[PDB]
Amino acid sequence: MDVLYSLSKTLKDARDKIVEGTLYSNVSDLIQQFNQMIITMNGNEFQTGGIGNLPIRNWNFDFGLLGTTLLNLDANYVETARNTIDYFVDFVDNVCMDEMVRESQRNGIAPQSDSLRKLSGIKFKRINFDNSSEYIENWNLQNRRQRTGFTFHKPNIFPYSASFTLNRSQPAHDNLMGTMWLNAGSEIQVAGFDYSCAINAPANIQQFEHIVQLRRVLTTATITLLPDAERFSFPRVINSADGATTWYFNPVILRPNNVEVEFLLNGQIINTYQARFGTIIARNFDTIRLSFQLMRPPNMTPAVAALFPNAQPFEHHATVGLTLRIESAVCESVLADASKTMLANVTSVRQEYAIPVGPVFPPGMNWTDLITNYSPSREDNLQRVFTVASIRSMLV
Amino acid sequence: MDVLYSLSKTLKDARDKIVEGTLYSNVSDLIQQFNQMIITMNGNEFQTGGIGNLPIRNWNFDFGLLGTTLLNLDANYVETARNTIDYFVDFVDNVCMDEMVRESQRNGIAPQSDSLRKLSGIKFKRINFDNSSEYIENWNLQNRRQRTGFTFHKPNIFPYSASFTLNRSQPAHDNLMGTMWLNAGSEIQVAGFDYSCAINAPANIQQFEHIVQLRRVLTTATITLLPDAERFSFPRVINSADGATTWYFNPVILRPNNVEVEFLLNGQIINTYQARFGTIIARNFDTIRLSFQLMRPPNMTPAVAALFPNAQPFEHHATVGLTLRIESAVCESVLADASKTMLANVTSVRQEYAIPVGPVFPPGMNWTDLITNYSPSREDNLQRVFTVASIRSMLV
Amino acid sequence: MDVLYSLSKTLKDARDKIVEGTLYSNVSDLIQQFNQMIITMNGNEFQTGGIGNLPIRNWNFDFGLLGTTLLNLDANYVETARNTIDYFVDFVDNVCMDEMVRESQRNGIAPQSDSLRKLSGIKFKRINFDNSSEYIENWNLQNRRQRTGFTFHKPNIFPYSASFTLNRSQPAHDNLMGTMWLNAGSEIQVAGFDYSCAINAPANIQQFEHIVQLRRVLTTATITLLPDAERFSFPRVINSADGATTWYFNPVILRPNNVEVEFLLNGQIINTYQARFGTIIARNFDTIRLSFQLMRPPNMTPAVAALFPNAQPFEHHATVGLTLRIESAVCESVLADASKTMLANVTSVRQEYAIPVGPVFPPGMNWTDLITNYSPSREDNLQRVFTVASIRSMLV
Amino acid sequence: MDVLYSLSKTLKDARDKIVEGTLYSNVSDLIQQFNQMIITMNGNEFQTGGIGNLPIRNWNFDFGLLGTTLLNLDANYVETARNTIDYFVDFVDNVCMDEMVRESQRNGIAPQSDSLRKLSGIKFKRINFDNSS
Amino acid sequence: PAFGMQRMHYRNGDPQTPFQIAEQQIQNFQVANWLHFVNNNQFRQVVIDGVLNQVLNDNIRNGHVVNQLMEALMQLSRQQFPTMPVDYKRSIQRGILLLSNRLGQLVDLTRLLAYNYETLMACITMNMQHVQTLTTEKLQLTSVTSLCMLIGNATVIPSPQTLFHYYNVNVNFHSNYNERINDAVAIITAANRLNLYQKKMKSIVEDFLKRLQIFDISRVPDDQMYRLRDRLRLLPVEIRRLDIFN
Ligand SMILES: [Zn+2]
Ligand SMILES: [Zn+2]
Ligand SMILES: [Zn+2]
Ligand SMILES: [Zn+2]
Repeated sequence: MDVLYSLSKTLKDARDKIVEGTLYSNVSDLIQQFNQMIITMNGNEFQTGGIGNLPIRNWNFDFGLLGTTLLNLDANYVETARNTIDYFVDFVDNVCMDEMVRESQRNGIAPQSDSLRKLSGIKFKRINFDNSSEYIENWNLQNRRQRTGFTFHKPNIFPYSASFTLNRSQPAHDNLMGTMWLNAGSEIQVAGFDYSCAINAPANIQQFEHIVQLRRVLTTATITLLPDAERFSFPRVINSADGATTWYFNPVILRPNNVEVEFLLNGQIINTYQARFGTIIARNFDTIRLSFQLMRPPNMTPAVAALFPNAQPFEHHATVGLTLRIESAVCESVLADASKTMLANVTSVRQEYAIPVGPVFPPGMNWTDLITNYSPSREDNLQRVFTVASIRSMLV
Repeated sequence: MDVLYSLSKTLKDARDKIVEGTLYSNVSDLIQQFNQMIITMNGNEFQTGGIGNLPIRNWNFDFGLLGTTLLNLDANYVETARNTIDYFVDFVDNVCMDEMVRESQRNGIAPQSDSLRKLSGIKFKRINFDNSSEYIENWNLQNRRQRTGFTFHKPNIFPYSASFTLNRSQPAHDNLMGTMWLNAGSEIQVAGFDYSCAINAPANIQQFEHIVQLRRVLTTATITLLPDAERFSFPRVINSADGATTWYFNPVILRPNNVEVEFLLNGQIINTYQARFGTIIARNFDTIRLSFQLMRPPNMTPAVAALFPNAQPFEHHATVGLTLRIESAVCESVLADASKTMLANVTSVRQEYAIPVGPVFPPGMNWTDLITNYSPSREDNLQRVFTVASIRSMLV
Repeated sequence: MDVLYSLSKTLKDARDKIVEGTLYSNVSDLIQQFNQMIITMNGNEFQTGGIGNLPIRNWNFDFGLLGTTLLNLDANYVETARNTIDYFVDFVDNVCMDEMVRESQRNGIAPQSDSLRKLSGIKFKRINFDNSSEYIENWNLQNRRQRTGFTFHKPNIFPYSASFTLNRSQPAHDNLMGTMWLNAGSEIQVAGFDYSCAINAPANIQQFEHIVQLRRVLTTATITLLPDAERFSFPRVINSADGATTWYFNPVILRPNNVEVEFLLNGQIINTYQARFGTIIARNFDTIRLSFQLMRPPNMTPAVAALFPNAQPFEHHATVGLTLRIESAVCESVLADASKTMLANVTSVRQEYAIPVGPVFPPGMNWTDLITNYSPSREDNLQRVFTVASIRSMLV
Repeated sequence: MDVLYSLSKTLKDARDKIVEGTLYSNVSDLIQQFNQMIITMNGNEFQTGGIGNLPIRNWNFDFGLLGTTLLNLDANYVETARNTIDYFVDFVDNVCMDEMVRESQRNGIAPQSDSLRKLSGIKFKRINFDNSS
Repeated sequence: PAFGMQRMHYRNGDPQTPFQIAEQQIQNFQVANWLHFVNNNQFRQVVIDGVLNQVLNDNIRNGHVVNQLMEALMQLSRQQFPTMPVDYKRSIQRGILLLSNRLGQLVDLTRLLAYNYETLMACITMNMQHVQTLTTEKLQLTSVTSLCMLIGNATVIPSPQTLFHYYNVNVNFHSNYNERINDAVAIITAANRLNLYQKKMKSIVEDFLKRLQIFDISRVPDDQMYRLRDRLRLLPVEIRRLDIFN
């Protein structure tokens, strides 16, 4: 992985720096690294593809070194370098694609393609140089077992789930108390509804709780907490829990009461935020507990009092809400997020070449299924393919 | 463009690396590149033009070389380098501003300012060194006709449009069937409404289809798809298509049925997602087809059955929705996005100096007009100005 | 491509110029180029054809050179050359066929076959010499991103479309107003019909408009505009817009009135011709807007007055027509045309070897679908295959 | 006209034949003709006129000769040749456009623009070569 | 050493010469192009007036390729020679320039050599067959240095009388060769058709080789003598001698 990244990095630096007219002093070290790459790869045969519709491709390396003396680079130098770089970039892209489409339940972090397994030999370690990218840096740190940290803008940590819980219900679905939520991506909208508006609730307060267990521990997380959940604040015909029938929801939004957002690690309260909205920081957590209360207004204007009668029918249903958006976070594991394209790249490569479903990932690399059952083998394979995809993105 | 970018890059490296106390070995190559730039620019007279309110400015280069004598850089060295760097940064910023405010219909990719046209002469090719920025990389790839790639977080690919289509309508607008949508930036919210709730539909199914044609091909796209469209889920009073009258919309949100999101390229189906929500990947597409259905619930609780009668009047109107956000994508063309500031920089420079409207861009640098009519000439000019803006942002 | 073109060009020049009895001074440079080709190809192994029914062929080169000191070529010299020429021509034809049947979505301009990919290596660049054909010239300019255009006699720019639009209609289809057009190749025949002959129209004038949006900009185009559409000048039984019924058209041809042709580029009026018939020049355009009018003759002879009554039934339907033929044009992109055989050659090669449908082109190389969705990737692949076909037609 | 045609023909032949890797024997006569054109044009000032909205343009020719002494043409050679060829092609296109927009009632076969009238002098006859179109 | 490349570990019997490996392993266009020419500058075969002739590449004949050589070695004069001691490097580069700065003289020398070769080759009547001979002519590279460093601009071409004498000697040798072949074949065929089974064709072949005037017959290997006998037995008899024998 480090040798493949070094190949890609050398090729990227050659493309960016070996340009007509530039001083040779701008590239001398780069030229030496490029020549080391050529020497190390010379006389080696590689094969890629042979899986799905990915074509079999053979690669033989017989290239000369760059040894010309110049003060400034000219067109001849750049054309020679360009020919060599084009061949090497094609080889690296094919190796990356071959590795991205493969997986194993055992040793999923280890190389899977024969080309990358061959690149893991000692004789190729000479190619290795600067490893500065976040993904390769995390790879090296993990191989050393230090903390690795991936920073995510809007991490895709919550599998999609639009669900509800009815704590009080009956077949007519006209006197319901419960919660409905959408946990999607970095976002959580939750709403506790009571059709009676806590008319008979002790102290005229109805308590709602929502526990969301993250599949991985998040750290240094910036969270936006807003009082209302816009997704559960309009009239809605919802299906029955078993699908037999449909019930009606006619929200009237009351501000949530006694809001407590707890960020827990191993069941222990790491962060607690009471009646606090806007930007908050969760420094280290694996679970979120949103506890909020529907409090019946002690004093109502006639228009308000008309909405909440003493008994059924309950035409307007009192709803309190909460919206929790993870703007940014850090995770030791790899995740999809709004800013990066690694999941997109892997999925595109697997779809384009019609890669059959393997024993590790779900069909089509569906992120919801993958994150729902984010097993250690899945995590290893995902980190491998994401690192390969980041390596490929440097060139392609 | 490569010479201008190299000037800006050398100046940025000088600002970052020529610091008090630094080892000369940390700056030796940088000092050589900077002195090469001084030699190349010396004796050349430049003029940045008087288009709009931009002052006409004359630039003369008669600078001495930076020293090579100190083992560690001291304060005197840094001050002299600061003087030279300040003059060069002023020149480069003025050249970038002069280039940004100009446009051409015939050759929009070619330099328009006289200073950048002069810098395209061969005598300045010596200044050229590392081209590692994404925009300059894409510029060089484009000049060689190679596959270009710009990565966008929330690409601004949809021109703003809040519109509706009534497939069934009548003068009093009490039995309406149709669709209303907002296409804004990276987001598409669509909602199909039936006032009769598909009571007389062939199978109690009302089919809605929304086709969005992207002005450019997007690849490696991560897309969040959510069932509901919160924007079309509250009561509204809406102008008639001709503005002669206003009609009433009183949505009640039903779950969309048989949701099929198709990502099409050249009219061919590239990606298909049926009843899938959350994060999906569209690897290569230029058109989105969202098909959904309002299905009458076969079984209704008394309240739900009360909402939907057998005949008019229809007080509650059954609405199904869909939200489609493009979190990230890759495009061969330049676009405005939520992360980069190129469009903002170009627009700010044009407004600050009261640039008269040109023959290429809309008369505000307005993005909706620009992306609606994204012609090849507009794309060439926009790539030029965005590359120059990225060059300027390195220094300003 | 330039190496393949140079191979084909060298072989063509060898066939033409290496003839019995010719002065050695007539062929000295050609003999040098031919010997360079033999030298470069000697010792190289090539493989062509593993796609469709194109058989796998293996090519080896161990040919001798040609003499260089005689004064006149004799039968012995030509006999020595002919065997090598035949083998090389067969190899070039097979390489061209291998490249013609291949396509890709990522880099369609880049070589796809293994043979042409190998010929892209630096060592074969020595074979490259005079690139004088139109297609190779455009290839080379387009690689450098210079303004270059292909000249077409009767360009095939309009996808086949025989359609009609009714602006006035009703179920019986006895009083219709609208337009019917054929868009085919370089030809637009349009006809506006009014069944009432504009009896109740304001000023007794009925206006018809037809807009044709070309998929590529045509420049320096010669157009023949005639005032009648012979295609829509005879009785027709025409399906309804949904195929539920057939209506009757019984034209009587009146001359078109206020004929205006507007050739537009990016919505801007470039050329305008009013009441002009014969040859006109459209210098640069992507859209053709034809506006014409049916005017009632204020004075009618008894037969003419009998044709058009004051009210229904309308048995003779007044029709005005226009015919627009693009005789020749220039387009920056490749197109099929009445003179070249590139499309025919590519289609023939693909059909003869049962090439499976790829992801870029439509099945069977259908030109109507290809020009309906002429995307940049399709344009790249089409330019590649058309250049290869032109190279192949130099020898076959 | 024959001098203008020969300039255009030399430039087209240079663009088609001066390609990276080609044998010098493929371009020897072309290189000689190109250098003859450079020598004849050097030191001469031209002005393409401002008839209509055609911009007034000034052209100065001070160019080095295309090199000999290469067995195969390399990238540096092609780059230098392309710079010179681009400037010459721009000049030729502008001269052709300036001539295409002018007319006289009498002697309308003769050159109308100043650039083509200047090119009709004896000193530019050296540029003239194959007139095959 | 100029390009800082690791010294070639060349293996005898390799199908590629050292220059053929270097052409692939050297990226510089000047040196690589010169190496390519040197690798592919073998003789070309062409029959003129029924005589097989070994002819040179046209770039040798006009002397143009010397420019490429010059170009290549000019590049070698600009190279760093990374690890070489600087005085030795300077000496090598100044020698490279000694040869480089004689570009015009070397072009003239190449054209003169090629012209003299072609003019004297016009006078050859027997096929110029290319075979690797048992013994060689030893060419001192110091004599090559003398020729390269001392050639002026005085053209010297073969005299017409020299050409005629060379052509006459070649024609005489060729005609004598053919006539002695005819005599040997005639006598061998006559002896066989006269059933002279005790006749030794070895004596006939030795007389033939002696009349060729350029063979010391005592040093002809026996296998070659018997092969000569076998090949002479297969030739048909010349018409005049055969008619006399009939
Ligand atoms: Zn229920
Ligand atoms: Zn309406
Ligand atoms: Zn964001
Ligand atoms: Zn109809």
